[PDB]
Amino acid sequence: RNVALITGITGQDGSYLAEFLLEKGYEVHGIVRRSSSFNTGRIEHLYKNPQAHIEGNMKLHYGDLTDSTCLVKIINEVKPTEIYNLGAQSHVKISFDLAEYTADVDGVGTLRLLDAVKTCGLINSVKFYQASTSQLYGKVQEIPQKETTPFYPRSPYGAAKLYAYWIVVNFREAYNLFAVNGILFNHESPRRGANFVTRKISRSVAKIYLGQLECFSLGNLDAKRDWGHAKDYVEAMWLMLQNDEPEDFVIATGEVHSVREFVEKSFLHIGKTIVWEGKNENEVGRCKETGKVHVTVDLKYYRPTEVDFLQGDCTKAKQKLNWKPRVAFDELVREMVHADVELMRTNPNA
Amino acid sequence: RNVALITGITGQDGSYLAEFLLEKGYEVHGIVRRSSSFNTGRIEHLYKNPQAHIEGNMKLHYGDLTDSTCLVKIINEVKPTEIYNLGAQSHVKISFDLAEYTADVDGVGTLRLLDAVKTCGLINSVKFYQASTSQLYGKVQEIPQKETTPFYPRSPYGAAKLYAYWIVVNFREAYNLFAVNGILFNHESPRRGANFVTRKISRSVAKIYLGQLECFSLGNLDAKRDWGHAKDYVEAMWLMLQNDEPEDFVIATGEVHSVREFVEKSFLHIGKTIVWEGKNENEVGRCKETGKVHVTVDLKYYRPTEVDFLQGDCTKAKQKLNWKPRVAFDELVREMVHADVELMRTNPNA
Amino acid sequence: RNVALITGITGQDGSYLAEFLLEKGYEVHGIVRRSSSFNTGRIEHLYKNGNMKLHYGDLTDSTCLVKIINEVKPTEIYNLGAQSHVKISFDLAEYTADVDGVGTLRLLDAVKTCGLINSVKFYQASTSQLYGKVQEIPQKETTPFYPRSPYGAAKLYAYWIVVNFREAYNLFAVNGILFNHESPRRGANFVTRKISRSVAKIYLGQLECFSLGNLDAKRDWGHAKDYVEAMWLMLQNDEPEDFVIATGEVHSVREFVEKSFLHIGKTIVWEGKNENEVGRCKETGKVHVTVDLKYYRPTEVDFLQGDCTKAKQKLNWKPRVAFDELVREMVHADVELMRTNPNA
Amino acid sequence: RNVALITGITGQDGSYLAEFLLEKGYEVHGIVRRSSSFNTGRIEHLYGNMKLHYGDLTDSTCLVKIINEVKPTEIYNLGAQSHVKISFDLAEYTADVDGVGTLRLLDAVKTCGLINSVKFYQASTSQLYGKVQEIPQKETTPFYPRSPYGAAKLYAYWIVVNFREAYNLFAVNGILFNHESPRRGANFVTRKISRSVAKIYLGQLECFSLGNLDAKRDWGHAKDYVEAMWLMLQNDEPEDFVIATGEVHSVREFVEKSFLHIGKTIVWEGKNENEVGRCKETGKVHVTVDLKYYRPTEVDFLQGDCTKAKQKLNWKPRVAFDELVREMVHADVELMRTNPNA
Ligand SMILES: NC(=O)c1ccc[n+]([C@@H]2O[C@H](COP(=O)([O-])OP(=O)(O)OC[C@H]3O[C@@H](n4cnc5c(N)ncnc54)[C@H](OP(=O)(O)O)[C@@H]3O)[C@@H](O)[C@H]2O)c1
Ligand SMILES: NC(=O)c1ccc[n+]([C@@H]2O[C@H](COP(=O)([O-])OP(=O)(O)OC[C@H]3O[C@@H](n4cnc5c(N)ncnc54)[C@H](OP(=O)(O)O)[C@@H]3O)[C@@H](O)[C@H]2O)c1
Ligand SMILES: NC(=O)c1ccc[n+]([C@@H]2O[C@H](COP(=O)([O-])OP(=O)(O)OC[C@H]3O[C@@H](n4cnc5c(N)ncnc54)[C@H](OP(=O)(O)O)[C@@H]3O)[C@@H](O)[C@H]2O)c1
Ligand SMILES: NC(=O)c1ccc[n+]([C@@H]2O[C@H](COP(=O)([O-])OP(=O)(O)OC[C@H]3O[C@@H](n4cnc5c(N)ncnc54)[C@H](OP(=O)(O)O)[C@@H]3O)[C@@H](O)[C@H]2O)c1
Ligand SMILES: Nc1nc2c(ncn2[C@@H]2O[C@H](COP(=O)(O)OP(=O)(O)O[C@H]3O[C@H](CO)[C@@H](O)[C@H](O)[C@@H]3O)[C@@H](O)[C@H]2O)c(=O)[nH]1
Ligand SMILES: Nc1nc2c(ncn2[C@@H]2O[C@H](COP(=O)(O)OP(=O)(O)O[C@H]3O[C@H](CO)[C@@H](O)[C@H](O)[C@@H]3O)[C@@H](O)[C@H]2O)c(=O)[nH]1
Ligand SMILES: Nc1nc2c(ncn2[C@@H]2O[C@H](COP(=O)(O)OP(=O)(O)O[C@H]3O[C@H](CO)[C@@H](O)[C@H](O)[C@@H]3O)[C@@H](O)[C@H]2O)c(=O)[nH]1
Ligand SMILES: Nc1nc2c(ncn2[C@@H]2O[C@H](COP(=O)(O)OP(=O)(O)O[C@H]3O[C@H](CO)[C@@H](O)[C@H](O)[C@@H]3O)[C@@H](O)[C@H]2O)c(=O)[nH]1
Repeated sequence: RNVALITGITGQDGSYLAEFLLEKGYEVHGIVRRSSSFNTGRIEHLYKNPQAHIEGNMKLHYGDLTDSTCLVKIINEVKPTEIYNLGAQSHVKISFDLAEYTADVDGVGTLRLLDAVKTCGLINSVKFYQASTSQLYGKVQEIPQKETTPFYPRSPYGAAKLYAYWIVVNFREAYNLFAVNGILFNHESPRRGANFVTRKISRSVAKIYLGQLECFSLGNLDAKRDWGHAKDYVEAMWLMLQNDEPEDFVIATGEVHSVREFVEKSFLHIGKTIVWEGKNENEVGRCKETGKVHVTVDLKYYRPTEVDFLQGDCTKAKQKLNWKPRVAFDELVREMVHADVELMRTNPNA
Repeated sequence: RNVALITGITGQDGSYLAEFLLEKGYEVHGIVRRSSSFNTGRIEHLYKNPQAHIEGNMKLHYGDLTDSTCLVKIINEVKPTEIYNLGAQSHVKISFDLAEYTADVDGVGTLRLLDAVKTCGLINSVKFYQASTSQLYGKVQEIPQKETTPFYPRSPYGAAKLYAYWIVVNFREAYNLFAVNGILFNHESPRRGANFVTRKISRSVAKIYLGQLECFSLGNLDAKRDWGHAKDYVEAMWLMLQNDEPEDFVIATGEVHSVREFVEKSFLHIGKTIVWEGKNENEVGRCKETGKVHVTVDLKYYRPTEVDFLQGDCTKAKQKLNWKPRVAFDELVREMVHADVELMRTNPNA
Repeated sequence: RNVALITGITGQDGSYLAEFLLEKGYEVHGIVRRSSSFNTGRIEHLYKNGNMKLHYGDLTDSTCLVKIINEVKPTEIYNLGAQSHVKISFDLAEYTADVDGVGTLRLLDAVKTCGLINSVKFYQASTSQLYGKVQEIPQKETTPFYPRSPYGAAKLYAYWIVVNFREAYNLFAVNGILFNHESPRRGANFVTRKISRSVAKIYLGQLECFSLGNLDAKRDWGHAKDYVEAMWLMLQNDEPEDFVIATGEVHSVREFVEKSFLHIGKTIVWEGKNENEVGRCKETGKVHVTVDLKYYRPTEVDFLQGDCTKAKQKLNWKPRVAFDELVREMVHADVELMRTNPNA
Repeated sequence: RNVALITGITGQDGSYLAEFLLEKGYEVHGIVRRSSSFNTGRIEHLYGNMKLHYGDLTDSTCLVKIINEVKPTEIYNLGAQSHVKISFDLAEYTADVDGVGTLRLLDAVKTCGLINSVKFYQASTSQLYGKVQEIPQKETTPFYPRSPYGAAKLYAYWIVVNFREAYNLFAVNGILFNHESPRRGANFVTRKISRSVAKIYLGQLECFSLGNLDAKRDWGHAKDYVEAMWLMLQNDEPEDFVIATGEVHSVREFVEKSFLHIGKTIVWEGKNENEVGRCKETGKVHVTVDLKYYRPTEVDFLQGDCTKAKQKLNWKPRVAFDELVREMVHADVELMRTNPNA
């Protein structure tokens, strides 16, 4: 009997994780927010009959990480063996203007879910996965970063996720809950939110190729990231819960690239060579072959306290879990641009 | 200077109101929830460039009715002349299992918005519209229901909206805020949420017509409602803020029909005549011409405390605003079925 | 098995209710807020040094309410906990909504979560503030509600969420629609205790003058010791019904001031009008009462007078203490207190 | 212009800080919770240049109204659910007040347009060291919290750092170690011991129960530590500092030294929850152990290194452990003899 409860099931990771666990024969339950319109686009294919919306081995429940009673009711009805806490306000720029909501969902909501496990009498039966993050390293104190690199958060998102990391450790130590922190670095896919930098670039490049757009604006072009594929990373979350002891792990590729490089490589897939001119907020990217400007900079996309550089060392996970990433940067860029060209050609309003 | 701020801009009513105010020359601002997917499908045609998603006279801001600082920041930046508080968890059945979240958004959230107006120094310069509701009458104490009919709520949604009604009256009386309660009766459209009874029926009948669904289940077939068209009702909201004095008004058709009638008329639009057999949870609806059962009853769609009957008396609004409804019940049903058949032919999952 | 859980046990009513249920042999549990100082002065005398147990909690913390209810398994719950001051509710509107409105829902949801919906009896502390603007005099159960403060609006939410749990789930839950009740343990910020304490300081030479707000407001004032018995009676009833509890007599604040001063040998004579009105002692010539606009409310509740016929008929309840006797008892107690400790 | 706003003015530290600032000629404003009873006992003697305002660290509108009306030059955020044992049963409330409440106050400063004119003090804590990663602990020792209180205070520490770095707010974390006084809350171990010992001396009590006798702490005096808070805001640059005595003693030693001041020598017998403390001179048992006073995850050992504060602020403690014990026992004897129910 394998019964999983996923908070954040409608998100990028929750959609891939649901597919992965269904293939292994799990009964999969998800918590979905009430919405005035459709919000299940990433998972609508996982109904027994998607046309008629008839559920099979995936069951959805209305709820929210800010409603204490709804979490107790769902956990008591489902009695899960595994809980994956993926639900969050996950956008770092948005966290600067929505700091209080971000604290309530990403920080206090982690405690609410842990308290619901305890209220339901499941502290000694459930295994709990927390969605921790390389944003905890912020202004990095070591390069590369690994499990024993000290934390230095740099946004209201990072501060909220730091609370969540430590409240999970305290339940593990105080009550012997099997609970783990996955310290995941950036991971993307064709299902990535449109407001994250990689998907923003692939969508915009697609629209330019098709004549639906002339130019778009970015923020800090010199930021450097470790980018993997979400489909690979959800496997690591499951492996952490199969481990004999509840241990925390970094999950990453170890390879670093700039935003500028993501832009350059994306445009090469549509036959265009970007050459940069200007400085600071006045920098632009121009196509060599046509002379047209396609990329500009706008300070509205900068963050007040930036995270300049991330590079993860996942040696501990490779040794203990036998996890390895499959998709590297060049393949990720290609896949994202190709998927967005097909999407935008089929539907220009997408 | 005509500058509107709409909470709940992504919802049914917010989408039609945004269009109406833009046609009258307003600068229109909306508060939008952060979502992991797009949630702006009802208003994406109101960008200056819809393929490129570039804003014109409509401007969107991230926020939530539970985040105090965001509301003050938006109101202080925008300095609106009119505020329409349409944001809510609006589903009555869902409110029984999300009672606490519904109280915080629909009840306390109204107070947060009023307090933001006061904090920003705008108590003498803004006009405020509250989205009140015929659910306040609940177990109806008069037939028909008018502004002076006593309230008798019958759900956590109704109780939260009752708090909101009275906190608005108290700001009007204490501080001379121009604030009004629109006591609107049920209003529908092709943009109505899928989980409301009218849109559930029109979508299900469309799928049956396309041979993609055999049967669907409803709850209480004998519930009676006053149903109008959302496009007509957003005009009344605007008229209530054009009034010289702040007054509360009932907005309704005055005509009553059952859920069962909505079902029968919907099926006639696809060439089928429904004849009913049996009682209570064992009642079924069978097509006379083919012999096939297309409608069953499931107790899971019933509410613990039902609102059996609503019929609005809009005499005061006809006399003081010169408002009248344009769309009647028969036309509403025809429009919703025709729209959903056309939609279902392109996408069987709608 | 008689096991009561009282939210608001440290307050005026909770202290008298605790005594009442203890005298009848109940096991009494209370929810107490964490404080940086001592906050249990009204109930310290009820320790074994026994049958009263205290638990740390808050009406805004969901998990604590479930933990307490699951451990205690009460047969009766009295939700007396609240930010209960009407003037303060205008400056603390959001906190007042969260505690007095949503907190009632949290407690009802805790009962449901703990599986006690069919076993517990639930008393809600409802209020005559729900009759904020009135055309019917006296007011009874069928008089319409019209709140006039953020306190009143929060209490109206609480009244109706209680009704919805009764109707939806067949919970035995009742609204006590209680009119003003006072005592020597009444909070000092309420008008009656403000007057008695100030009159007593003036008597002992500790104070010369004090200021009030609206002198012409009219109220139905009873004694808290009488009203807590009515709460228990409502839970012993065969069916869950809502009741008005009141004296039926109405007096002004001006009247309360005049009578209080008569108990210290002084005859109050008023001069001027509105915010510049003062009360002077006739036999000495000294000004002892002024008016300050800062003590007015933006939206006043002008007049309250309750008809408790339903309660007299179904519960056999009647009030024992009247306005004149209450004034005498409060002024007498504060005179003792200020003589025995001028810092009390 | 010198105008202070103190959250937590009714608590131990707020009462000493109010006195200190008033003696320097500050206008002092405080935020007080509505209570059904009197809650201003520590500051009632200061009734002028002190003004009190009703509020709560969970009510956003009240914080903006107060900050906009007062326009303080200095804010001290001392308000908190501050009891570590209670935090295990009130984890959600503790997060909302101690964690989120710090963000609400910072956001109010920003909303009111005061980022460049206010200096902000945050009440951080040696509980951040939890399971100590070094001995003694200094500003660079890694944090490892061990309760819902400690986790909430960790969020508060880092949201303060983020406002400093993002917006150039003059904001600082005082990383203060345990500090006590005759006004210390009765539920903390030092005041529990001094009150119980005073009652035993006067024949008003026979015996009391404690939890973990072998926990070790660095204990100073609150009057000295509020001075350090003010010095951190007079500094030219906004820096974080450890404030401590550098001396460590056990709960067991606090018990023994307290009883010596009333003429009794405690000798211990038995083990774990069956351990008792007996007076050698009389043979009478006065101390027992009850597991109900233990914490699920204990903080075993705290000892602070305040070299940075000595070098940059010229701060030093005036009172050490032995004088603190003497002062607390003598004050509680005088209190209990003057009023048996105090
Ligand atoms: N590179 C990465 O992607 C990365 C790396 C490390 C950690 N993380 C963290 O890993 C998790 C999954 O990332 P993702 O990319 O899949 O994020 P995502 O696409 O933004 O998905 C977030 C999910 O959380 C849900 N959610 C938001 N607020 C909620 C609330 N109040 N109550 C309940 N559910 C709520 C969202 O629902 P709606 O669809 O209704 O908005 C959505 O299902 C997040 O916690 C994220 O912070 C991500
Ligand atoms: N018959 C009727 O339609 C009727 C009659 C009387 C009164 N009402 C009331 O009138 C209003 C409009 O009705 P409708 O049919 O347009 O409702 P709807 O389609 O359900 O729209 C609700 C809107 O509120 C937003 N919202 C929900 N929770 C929010 C939060 N926490 N913060 C900010 N925004 C939030 C939703 O955003 P998402 O898109 O992100 O979910 C959406 O924009 C509602 O208040 C409803 O209760 C409706
Ligand atoms: N005339 C009347 O007295 C009258 C008439 C009708 C209705 N009522 C209502 O009846 C009830 C009792 O009145 P009263 O005069 O006894 O009021 P009170 O003296 O002001 O007592 C209020 C009680 O509620 C507690 N409380 C406040 N906030 C709380 C929170 N967030 N969580 C948990 N407990 C909290 C208080 O604790 P602290 O001691 O820590 O502050 C205190 O125990 C109240 O609900 C009041 O609104 C009173
Ligand atoms: N050894 C130490 O003493 C030490 C060491 C490091 C850090 N700290 C921290 O330093 C600060 C002061 O310590 P202390 O010993 O003076 O604490 P305390 O005696 O417990 O005082 C706490 C203060 O905060 C107030 N408060 C509690 N909840 C509140 C809320 N929701 N809204 C507004 N105010 C609220 C309390 O009011 P009431 O009086 O109404 O309860 C009281 O005034 C605290 O933040 C504490 O955690 C203490
Ligand atoms: N979104 C965005 N980022 C931009 C832009 N221009 C430059 N950037 C820079 O590109 C980098 C990546 O930004 P995001 O794609 O938004 O991701 P993130 O901030 O690293 O956060 C993501 O990864 C975290 C793990 O490190 C996750 O915790 C988080 O939830 C999120 O998925 C940042 O340094 C950002 O400033 C732009 O127009 N948009
Ligand atoms: N949703 C739904 N309702 C059903 C079903 N079967 C029967 N009904 C009945 O159909 C009636 C209408 O339900 P809804 O369409 O969900 O609307 P509502 O509960 O009346 O609430 C709507 O109108 C209110 C004004 O009266 C609004 O306040 C509210 O937000 C919402 O828009 C109710 O009596 C309901 O029990 C079913 O399967 N689904
Ligand atoms: N407190 C106060 N009230 C004053 C003053 N001067 C005049 N009043 C007037 O005296 C009347 C009584 O005020 P309170 O004693 O504060 O009581 P209340 O507002 O009637 O509220 C109490 O009774 C309600 C039931 O009617 C309760 O619901 C509520 O919790 C509270 O106990 C009000 O009309 C108030 O304006 C003054 O200086 N202080
Ligand atoms: N309170 C208490 N503590 C006891 C008892 N018996 C033993 N102790 C032990 O005595 C030690 C001190 O406990 P407290 O006096 O409660 O203080 P604290 O947990 O160290 O917390 C105080 O200091 C922190 C700084 O380190 C502050 O952050 C916190 O707010 C509080 O003031 C702890 O190890 C505790 O387990 C008892 O009966 N009561």
